[PDB]
Amino acid sequence: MQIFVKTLTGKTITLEVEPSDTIENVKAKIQDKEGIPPDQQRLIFAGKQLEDGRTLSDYNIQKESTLHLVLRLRGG
Amino acid sequence: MANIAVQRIKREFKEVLKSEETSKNQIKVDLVDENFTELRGEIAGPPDTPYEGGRYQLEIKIPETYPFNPPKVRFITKIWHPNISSVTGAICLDILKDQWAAAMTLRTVLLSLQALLAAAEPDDPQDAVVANQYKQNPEMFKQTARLWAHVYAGAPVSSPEYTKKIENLCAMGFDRNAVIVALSSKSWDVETATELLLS
Repeated sequence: MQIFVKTLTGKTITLEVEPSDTIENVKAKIQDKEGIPPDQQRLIFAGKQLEDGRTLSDYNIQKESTLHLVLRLRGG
Repeated sequence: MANIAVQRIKREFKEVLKSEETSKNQIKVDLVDENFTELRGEIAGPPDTPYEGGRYQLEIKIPETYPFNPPKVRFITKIWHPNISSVTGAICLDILKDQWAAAMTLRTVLLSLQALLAAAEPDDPQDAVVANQYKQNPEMFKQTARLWAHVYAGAPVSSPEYTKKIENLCAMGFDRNAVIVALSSKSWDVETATELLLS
């Protein structure tokens, strides 16, 4: 599957994914092509933050879907 | 209602219909029910203010005790102003609280509301976030207010820089009004607005 993720300054990236894939694992694909630790990633689709452990199928994420990535903004 | 209240209302209603103000298309009041308990008012945003070109609908409720108590007024049309709630439309104005006088009328209340739009009092705020922006960043306040006036009150003018941040967020699937609220609250900071949308 082909999908896009758009980051903060707008860069658009692409991943090849499986509908069955979990959110944890999409984030892994993210860490590698992009380097961000999953601990710092928040994935957004359809106005909802995606919990890890559900699937792309669970969120109705289809081919050519864009997902939004917003990093977890430190804080303490 | 009591005869005193009924006569005052009818009389006040005809003061507005026949005023210079309705003819100039700035103040207006209409009936909702046949009892005279609820009225719907409208006011035009004052000239040379960010509210200019806008029209604001008002919910007006006449108490059983009129005229010894003020009418309850709330803005139906959303507005970005220090003395009005950006969420509920609630008003902070003295004549609607402890400075009501029996001699005041529907026309005077509407005119007074128009005057408040032109002259805010941020140190007696209704909406703290708006009041802060007003004091801290006046141009940001002007633009934000004009944006809300455009989005909700039909005011003509537009801000392209704010509009595109609105679409970028709405792109994520976020509700549009929620987005406008978030961006306005956060001073147009996309990251901070986003955090709010996620929370």
